[PDB]
Amino acid sequence: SDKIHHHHHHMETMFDTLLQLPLFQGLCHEDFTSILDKVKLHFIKHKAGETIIKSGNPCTQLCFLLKGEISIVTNAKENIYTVIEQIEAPYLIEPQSLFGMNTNYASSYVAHTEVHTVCISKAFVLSDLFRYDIFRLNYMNIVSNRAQNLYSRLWDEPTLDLKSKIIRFFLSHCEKPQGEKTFKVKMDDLARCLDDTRLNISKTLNELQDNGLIELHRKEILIPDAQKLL
Amino acid sequence: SDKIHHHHHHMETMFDTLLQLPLFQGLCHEDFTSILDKVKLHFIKHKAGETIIKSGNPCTQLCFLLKGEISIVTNAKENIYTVIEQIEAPYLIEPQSLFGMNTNYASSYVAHTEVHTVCISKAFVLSDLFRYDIFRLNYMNIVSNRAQNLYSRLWDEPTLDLKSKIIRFFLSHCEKPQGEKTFKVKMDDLARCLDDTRLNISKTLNELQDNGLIELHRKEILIPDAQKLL
Repeated sequence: SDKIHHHHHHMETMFDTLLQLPLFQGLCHEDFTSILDKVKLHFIKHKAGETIIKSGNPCTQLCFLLKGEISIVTNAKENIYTVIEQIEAPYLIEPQSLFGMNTNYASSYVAHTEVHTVCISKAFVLSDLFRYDIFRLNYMNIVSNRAQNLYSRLWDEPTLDLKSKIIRFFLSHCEKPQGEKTFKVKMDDLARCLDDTRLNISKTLNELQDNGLIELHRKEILIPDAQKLL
Repeated sequence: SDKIHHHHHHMETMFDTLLQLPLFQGLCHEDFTSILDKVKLHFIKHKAGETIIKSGNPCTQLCFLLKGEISIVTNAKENIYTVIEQIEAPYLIEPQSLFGMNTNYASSYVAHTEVHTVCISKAFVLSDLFRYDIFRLNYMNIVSNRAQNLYSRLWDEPTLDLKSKIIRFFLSHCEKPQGEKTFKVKMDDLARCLDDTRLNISKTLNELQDNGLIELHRKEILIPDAQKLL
């Protein structure tokens, strides 16, 4: 297919993106380059607003965000709430979804701005990348960290008031406690989730809004910077 | 060291134990055997009541339960409750703890009966076992499944009464929803965890006990078979 390729500039972009991610840590430039040589890279541009990946569809590749901003969009069971979380390049999408019993994407990913991604097929990951000890160690570390962090949270001390309960509810449904998040949730549903009442929840949400930590809209809570909840 | 070795009987025991575990799925007998040949197996017997592994100590090996019954013992933060879960051979202990940022054991493991285990050093796992595609795939599947299952539970529909809340509290702190579990927890602490009151919790715990699903003792709840809570 009609193609322009300047390999030096191509690899610089890779050095500036993929090589900066934990999956590629511990690799010198030359080895990183040799590893990418052997795989088919699929570069795909998406317009603002376009769905890059849809939850429930099979994950059959490692997709990397190279440039731009995306939104992770994750629905609770029966869509009782939806969390929208902003992510900036560079980023590896759901490394955990490449393996296991459910090899479907757990969340949807939407182009917030114009976005550039690159994908590598699961076949190339297993057959090529996983044959190198550093790559497989790095991958194993990523997925184990996720399992360790999620497990650890089961054993925390409990929250002691509604404001801390609410804050924990927010933070525990974020991949990272920094940046903008929106929770789309009707009041009836939120009350049920927190096992409290509309009136108590309403009061507490208004205190948070008054202290500049969230904004309240129709069936929607904006968290401009989740770090400020810590 | 004075040693008796009958290799045929040794390998039969391995066929009957390790080979039956998900980490070794998809391997024919001959390949399984060749893989074990290349590693140093450390066989250790423990008396009933002895601590096999202590939480907070570094995980520097894969430890397998070959014969007998152990108790997993896991403390919440500040020991506000402790969960004791019975596990029968064969079983692989905390595969997830071999990698990641926290390479310490998350739980303690205690010999319930006399127990036989075998351990393989992390060095032999990385250097030998992880060089084989089926082994590394299996391991990656195990840890990803754990991460996927824990994540999935964050997005469940909420419980709608105290009995379901309590049951979820129990089940979510079990590795499996079958078998005997004990929760060591003072009433003050449990109330805090469930964000409810002693009186309500007491009522509900007594209904469960009356229906034969748990037993109440001093600062302790026995669940004879957790499957019966489903």
